[PDB]
Amino acid sequence: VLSEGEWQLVLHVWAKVEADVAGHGQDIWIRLFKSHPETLEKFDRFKHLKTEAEMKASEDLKKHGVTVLTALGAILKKKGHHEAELKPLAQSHATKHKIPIKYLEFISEAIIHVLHSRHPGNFGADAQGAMNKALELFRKDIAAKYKELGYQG
Amino acid sequence: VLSEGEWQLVLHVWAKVEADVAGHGQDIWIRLFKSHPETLEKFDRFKHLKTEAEMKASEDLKKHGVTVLTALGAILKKKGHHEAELKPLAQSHATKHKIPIKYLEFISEAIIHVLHSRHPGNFGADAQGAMNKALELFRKDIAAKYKELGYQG
Amino acid sequence: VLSEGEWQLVLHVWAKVEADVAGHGQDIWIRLFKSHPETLEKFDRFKHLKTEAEMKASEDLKKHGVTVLTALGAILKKKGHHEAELKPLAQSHATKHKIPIKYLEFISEAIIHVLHSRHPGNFGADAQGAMNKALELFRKDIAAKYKELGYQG
Amino acid sequence: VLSEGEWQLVLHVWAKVEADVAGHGQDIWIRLFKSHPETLEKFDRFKHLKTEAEMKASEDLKKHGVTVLTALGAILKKKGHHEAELKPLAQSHATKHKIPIKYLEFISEAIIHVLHSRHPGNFGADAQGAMNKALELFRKDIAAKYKELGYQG
Amino acid sequence: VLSEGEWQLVLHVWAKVEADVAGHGQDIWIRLFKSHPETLEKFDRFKHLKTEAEMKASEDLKKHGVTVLTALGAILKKKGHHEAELKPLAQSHATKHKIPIKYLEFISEAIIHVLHSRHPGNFGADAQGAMNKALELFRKDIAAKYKELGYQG
Amino acid sequence: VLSEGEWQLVLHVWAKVEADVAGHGQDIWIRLFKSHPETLEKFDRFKHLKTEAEMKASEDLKKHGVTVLTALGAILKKKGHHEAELKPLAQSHATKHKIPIKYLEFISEAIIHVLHSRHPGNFGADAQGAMNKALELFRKDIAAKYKELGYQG
Ligand code: HEM
Ligand code: HEM
Ligand code: HEM
Ligand code: HEM
Ligand code: HEM
Ligand code: HEM
Repeated sequence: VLSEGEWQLVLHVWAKVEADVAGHGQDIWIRLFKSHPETLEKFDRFKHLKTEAEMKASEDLKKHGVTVLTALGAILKKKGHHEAELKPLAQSHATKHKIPIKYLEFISEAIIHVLHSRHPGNFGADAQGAMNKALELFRKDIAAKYKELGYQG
Repeated sequence: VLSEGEWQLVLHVWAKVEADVAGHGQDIWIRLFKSHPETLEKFDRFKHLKTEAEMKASEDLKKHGVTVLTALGAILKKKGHHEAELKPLAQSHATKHKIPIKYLEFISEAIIHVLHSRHPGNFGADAQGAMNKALELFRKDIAAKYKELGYQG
Repeated sequence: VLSEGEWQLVLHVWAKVEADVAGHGQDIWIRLFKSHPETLEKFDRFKHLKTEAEMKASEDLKKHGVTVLTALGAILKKKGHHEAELKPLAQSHATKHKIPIKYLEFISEAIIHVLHSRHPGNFGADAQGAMNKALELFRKDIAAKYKELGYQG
Repeated sequence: VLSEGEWQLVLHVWAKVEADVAGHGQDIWIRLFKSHPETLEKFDRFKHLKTEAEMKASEDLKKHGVTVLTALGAILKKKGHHEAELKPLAQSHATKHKIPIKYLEFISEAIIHVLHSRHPGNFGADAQGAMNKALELFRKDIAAKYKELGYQG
Repeated sequence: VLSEGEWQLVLHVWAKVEADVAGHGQDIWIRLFKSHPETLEKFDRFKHLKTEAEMKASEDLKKHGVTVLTALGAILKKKGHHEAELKPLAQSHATKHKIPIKYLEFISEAIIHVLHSRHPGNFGADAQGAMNKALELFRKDIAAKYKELGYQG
Repeated sequence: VLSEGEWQLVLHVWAKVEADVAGHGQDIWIRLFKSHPETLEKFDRFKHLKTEAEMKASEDLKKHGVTVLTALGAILKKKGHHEAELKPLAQSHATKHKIPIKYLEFISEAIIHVLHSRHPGNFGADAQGAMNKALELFRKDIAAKYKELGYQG
């Protein structure tokens, strides 16, 4: 459980992200696919992208990034009371996309790296500590649902 | 032990399956053999089938699917009081067919995937949770019999 | 410890076996050597047999099967009070033949398969459960003697 | 927790190091890169250096050594009350440089070897014991931050 | 600890062995070297022997067998009170010959096999049980000394 | 902790060693390097020695053996109260020579073998037991210092 103080550090940096959700989505994507190329194989819609240039130019990948960050933002804004938001996401990612927990760890790593680069003034050690805690909370509850749905993860 | 509420979610989606048992049987089969080809080797009657086309055309495989789902349906409708129904099934599958528990897990996975595809309105996160729980109950009791009969599983 | 009820299920099917001990001995043998060929290597008297045809024709192998089943029958009829019968068998099999417990498991598996094939009316799930329990009792006590005699098994 | 006596042994030898921070920085560097060449790969600014001669001649590597030892000195002088000093160092080394704990162990080993060579009169068994304890304290608290920041280390 | 009854079974069969110590020594030797050829490598005095024929003909190997069995007999006759007899044997075998416990297990196995072959009337299941227990007692106390002397065994 | 009786057995045989420290040093050396050639690699001053003949002829290796045994003798004569003597030895062997505990075990083995060969009348089972205990005490306390100094060993 996160403290109100920790939630504030998270929502304060997220308000900066919201100033340009599409741009933030792109940076996270490229970071993820360059650091862990195997994840790209899960996207039959984007697996043909070869270079960073191609990724940056994909209008579809950009739109998907916005969809992703918007869903995550709705979750964070619930400050732990995200049961309703997690159910449909756990179902699709476990049953249709088949995304293991290890990959959620990788994208969490990408989110932190991008926030650290673009928002150093609002992403100091304590702020990163809180964001990490929030994402670990997310993964802990998703992995829980995964088990209930019958997917090891 | 499942709650009455959980059983209801299971029987509600199963009533949809019963509207076309043969068609549901076929989809589960193809899904199983494509996802885990090694299972096909256990069926000396169907191991010669090479493609999805051939499987879809096999009148015998279709009939067997109905026999399978009918037996499973009788079990689910007992809501946990399935001792009598499990004995003969555990004996044949342990002693004659020699089907390991790992393969029952694979077919459970196939059942969930097919229900999720054909009945999204009646197979939400909670419904899938209940169905998974019912199938895990099935496997837990079968594995138990397996041990009693002298088969590791 | 087996219940009187369990012993009855065992002795009831064994009375059928006794109607043709020699034939039952042969079926068990062929089943064992085909399923686990390595066991044949322990019999310097039968290791030259190449096919199922040759095995079925061996008058010596047939006679040995009768000797084996007769010894086992005497044990089962003691309903757990088989200490005297086990000593000489554990000594020869541990010290002279050098038969590991793993091989006693294999022949137990062969006995069950043959009874299941030839006597389905008297070898239902409960009956098989009892027979398995009786054979596991046998192996448990033999393995115990093995240790006392200085053979790991 | 270190005793006041142990801290004194540490600060007494460190006062000698401060008489020539740049020279001490160089010796530690060369010792580290020769003993564990893989660490050099983390420095994109120095990874091109091939020999000890080149390292000794690099004006940039010399300047960096001073920056490093100065930061470490500030930490040691806090005698355990180094929370504020550790936060920014853990953030950069975990998130940007990605330096595993194993590498902090290697540089700790290099520091001890150099002090042992240049200051034997002030680096006896007890003194080395205290310095080791101080560096293990450093690593223990850094590894702790690493976890909070989301880096395994 | 062995019972007086168990000791009697051991000494009763040993009195038969004493009727021909040299012959018993030879049988044990050949059995050991044929079953576990690696043990022969420890005897620089006998490692040149190639066949069973050569072993049976070696006058020196025969004499050594008598020396061995005589020492073992003196131990068994002490019925557990063999501390004085074990010290010099543990010292030479641990420090000079370097004989691991695994090899004492192998020769124990050879002793049992030979007694079983030559004295079936006095080496039934109970008798073998007692002899095994006596030899395990021997090995347990020797391994203990080994540790005290500084040899792992 | 060793008893006064055990210390006496150790010091009694050591008084014999002192009658020819140089000769004893040489025998231990050759035994060590022949049994465990890898240890020679630690001595940059002696690693060029190829044969036993060369070792026996090295005046420097002979002198070093005396230095070694003299230091060990001073330790043993302290009968457990060797804290002051161990500190400088642990520092050099951990930090400069980098000698793992495994190698101290090897030289302990060499010491015992040589005493057993040259002094059988004063190195019986009990005497060897005491000497082993004294050397294990030595290694236990050295390994302890190693940890304090920051060397795993
Ligand atoms: C921060 C974590 C994540 C969030 C909040 C998230 C969110 C979403 C959302 C809202 C959708 C659209 C609706 C749906 O299908 O449920 C989606 C689709 C998808 N997600 Fe995720 N996702 C996350 C991580 C991942 C990761 C790490 C992978 C793969 C390595 C993944 C693979 C997919 C795929 C394959 C789709 C379908 C895309 C398409 O074909 O249109 N997701 N995700
Ligand atoms: C949902 C789980 C399952 C149910 C309810 C089920 C049910 C049945 C039923 C009722 C029969 C006919 C009667 C009998 O032989 O007992 C049967 C036959 C058989 N089952 Fe299953 N089964 C299940 C899973 C499997 C799996 C996963 C395998 C193999 C990977 C398997 C292999 C067989 C075989 C080989 C036969 C014989 C088919 C033939 O040759 O005619 N079963 N099963
Ligand atoms: C149900 C378990 C078994 C029973 C009741 C049994 C019984 C017997 C009996 C009564 C004999 C003759 C007397 C004797 O030597 O003790 C015998 C001989 C023998 N048994 Fe078994 N046995 C069993 C399992 C096995 C197994 C699994 C193996 C090998 C894989 C084995 C290998 C032998 C051998 C090699 C002989 C000697 C045959 C010859 O050369 O004449 N037995 N057994
Ligand atoms: C005694 C432990 C260490 C201390 C006190 C220390 C201190 C520092 C300081 C103060 C900086 C500059 C500011 C910053 O980036 O945070 C720095 C930069 C850096 N450190 Fe460390 N560091 C330590 C160990 C290491 C080790 C062992 C590695 C790698 C094996 C490492 C890799 C780096 C890198 C790559 C930089 C950036 C250099 C550049 O490109 O300019 N550090 N470190
Ligand atoms: C029942 C167990 C054993 C007993 C009672 C025993 C007894 C003896 C005795 C009394 C001696 C002569 C005096 C001495 O050196 O201590 C001896 C010598 C020896 N033993 Fe054993 N021993 C046993 C097992 C073994 C085993 C299993 C090995 C090797 C695999 C072994 C290897 C040797 C060697 C190499 C010698 C020296 C022979 C020579 O070169 O003359 N012993 N043993
Ligand atoms: C009974 C255990 C040992 C004792 C009492 C001992 C004692 C000594 C002493 C007193 C010195 C000289 C002063 C010093 O450098 O501390 C020394 C030097 C040294 N020792 Fe040991 N030592 C022991 C075991 C070993 C072992 C097993 C190794 C290596 C396998 C080793 C490697 C060295 C080396 C390399 C030197 C330096 C020699 C030179 O280059 O002059 N020592 N030792």
